[PDB]
Amino acid sequence: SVPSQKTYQGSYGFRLGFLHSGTAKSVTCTYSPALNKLFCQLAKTCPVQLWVDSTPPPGTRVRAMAIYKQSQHMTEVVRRCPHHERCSDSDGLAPPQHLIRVEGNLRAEYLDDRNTFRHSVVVPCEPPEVGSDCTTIHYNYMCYSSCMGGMNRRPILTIITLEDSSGNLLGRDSFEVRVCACPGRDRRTEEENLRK
Ligand SMILES: CCN(CC)C1CCN(Cc2cc(C#CCOc3ccccc3)cc(I)c2O)CC1
Ligand SMILES: [Zn+2]
Repeated sequence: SVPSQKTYQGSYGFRLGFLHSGTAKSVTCTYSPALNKLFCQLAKTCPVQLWVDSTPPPGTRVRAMAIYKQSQHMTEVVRRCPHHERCSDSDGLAPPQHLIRVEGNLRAEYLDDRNTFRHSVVVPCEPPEVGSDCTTIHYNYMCYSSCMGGMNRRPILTIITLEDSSGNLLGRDSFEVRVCACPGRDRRTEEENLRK
């Protein structure tokens, strides 16, 4: 089955936010609002903001999952390729098969769904650091979009869900991802293709 990707702010007014990192050739992570698409280098830090209008209950969690964007591929589980799943770049918590990791959160949990076989990573939803207006999660993507035997050039979406302590839906947002060598150039290219 295919998880829903419908944007849903829910009772707490949940939505994501992204930094404005620009498109210099050296940039390692950059988000395009026009494309709703994050471009990032392999295994590099991707800051994703969580914004709410009101405080969700203690025990609320935030889950990330990848799916293929194209209709003809949506039913296939997104996983790391046969090379990367074996490169022993473990952080001690993430299964080596999982495309999406949360970086630097000891409370991260990784799920292999018993029915759909899909992978996800979930962390507690926490209030912002003192002085801040939103909470930031740092994600890593552990294969290139081009990895043979993995994503194999097929575009993916990351779905972020706000969940209660039982796993029930409280909110949902999503964005496309391209993991590539030169996120700055690729964002510029794709934005120009869109303008054309
Ligand atoms: C005054 C401005 N107004 C927005 C208009 C508020 C700003 C303050 N924020 C608080 C806030 C809580 C949370 C959370 C949580 C669950 O854990 C809890 C742990 C302990 C206690 C409660 C919850 C996540 C986020 I992201 C977040 O912004 C809520 C919105
Ligand atoms: Zn790979």
